[PDB]
Amino acid sequence: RQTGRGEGNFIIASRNVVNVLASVDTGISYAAQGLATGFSTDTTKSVFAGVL
Amino acid sequence: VLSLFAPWAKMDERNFKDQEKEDLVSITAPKLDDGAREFEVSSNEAASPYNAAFQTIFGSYEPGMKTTRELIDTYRNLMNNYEVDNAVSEIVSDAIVYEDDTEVVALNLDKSKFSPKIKNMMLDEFS
Amino acid sequence: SLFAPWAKMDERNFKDQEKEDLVSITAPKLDDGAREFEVSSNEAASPYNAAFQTIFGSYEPGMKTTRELIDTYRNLMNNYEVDNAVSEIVSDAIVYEDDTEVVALNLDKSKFSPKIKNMMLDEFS
Repeated sequence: RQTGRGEGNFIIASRNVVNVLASVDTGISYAAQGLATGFSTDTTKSVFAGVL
Repeated sequence: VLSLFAPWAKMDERNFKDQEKEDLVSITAPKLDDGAREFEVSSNEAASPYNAAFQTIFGSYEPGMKTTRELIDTYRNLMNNYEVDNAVSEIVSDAIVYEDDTEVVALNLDKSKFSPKIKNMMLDEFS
Repeated sequence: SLFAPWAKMDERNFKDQEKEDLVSITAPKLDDGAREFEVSSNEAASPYNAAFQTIFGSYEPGMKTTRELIDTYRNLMNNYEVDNAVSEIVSDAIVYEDDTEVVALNLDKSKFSPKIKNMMLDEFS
């Protein structure tokens, strides 16, 4: 609403923020928590974990 | 994923799906024989997101480019020596024979194939 | 359990030998082969003590015999005028020519039926 060219499409965050994101679903659903899965959170190898 | 390889990526994906659907399980050693050097990957059950692959390729390329570099340069230097280059020359001459009013290696469909119509098209493409 | 379906036959084969009357033999049934490991049956009273000593006793040389020999054989083959021997043998041993035969099954003895011969030939291919 401040640009009108489109809604945010990326997040950059601390590891802790990511640990949460990486370990929960994003899907609209009942609930879900586990170990990080799809998101590669190891900064040793990447900087890019995945897409929420 | 660089766009220059888009259709090739799709071809590989299709081949992978067939492998995934097969019974080639109970493998104590990866079923490779020669050529390419392997690498043990994260294997998140089966997953390797492209971004995981990106580091994976760096970590495959570093420990050994030097070896390749030394061997190739060595071979090229050997190739510039007296009576070495000649070995290659004679090998090349016989391996690739090409003369006046003569053919080149060409497709020879002398065994059963789907159809002569296709055989002719295959030959033209081979050319 | 990756080869459990194979093991099923192997277990049977072993049992068929246990149920066989090839007994009262002082000699080993060893012609040319594998490293020998020996334990009692005795309701499995101590196969594990023997196994651990055997395993670590084998670890001691670390299969250096096999290891050194294969590496040696390769290092030998890697030499000039050595590969030639190997390659000539292989060449003479395995022969390919234009549209010719390669190793092939030849069922020239009595067989149960021609159909089986065909099955075997297809499997050979």
